[PDB]
Amino acid sequence: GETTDGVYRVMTRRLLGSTQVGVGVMQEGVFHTMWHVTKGAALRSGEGRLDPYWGDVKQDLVSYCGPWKLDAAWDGLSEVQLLAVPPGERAKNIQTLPGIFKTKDGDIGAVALDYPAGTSGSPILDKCGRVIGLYGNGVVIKNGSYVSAITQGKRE
Amino acid sequence: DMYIERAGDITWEKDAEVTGNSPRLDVALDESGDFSLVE
Ligand SMILES: CN(C)C(=O)COc1cccc(F)c1
Repeated sequence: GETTDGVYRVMTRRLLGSTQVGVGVMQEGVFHTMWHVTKGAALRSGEGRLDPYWGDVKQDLVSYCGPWKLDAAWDGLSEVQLLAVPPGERAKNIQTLPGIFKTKDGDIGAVALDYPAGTSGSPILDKCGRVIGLYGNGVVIKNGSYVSAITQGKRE
Repeated sequence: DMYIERAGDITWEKDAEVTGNSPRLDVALDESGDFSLVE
């Protein structure tokens, strides 16, 4: 199937019509998305099959065809871009300064942008166009607005 | 049965729309991968 690097929609025919359940990144021949988008199921790309290779429910991440390849990190100071891919709509870049999620195990960047659930897996990028994490695992705060963690894996 | 469809290139775009605030939140991450606000 299509193995060109880039951002892809993840679709299903199991619900009414064709429904976008999420988004992912193809890089170095590996497909990267959030675990909650696919639940670890195999994926189709044209006539080709992509099998899961690594995944972790707690990190909420999964890679297909090979190990997780994305290793850039938010520098903690600069603005980033969410490359949002909403259901039925064109890919669009949104620039923002991340906030922070503070946890007992360390701090993580967070992006306060509101998109539908099927946008999960959309990439967050630095100024070199490197993917510093995926959007779509987060919380709802004291006003109803969505705040996503900048979720990044580990490149072994 | 899930399938993927290309949506674009991964590139930083000059003159992208600029928005969103930068909140600092105390959160907890459970074994199921769910985040919750700590107050
Ligand atoms: C009221 N709003 C804007 C939201 O809470 C949207 O929820 C979301 C957004 C993205 C991914 C996801 F998994 C869920």
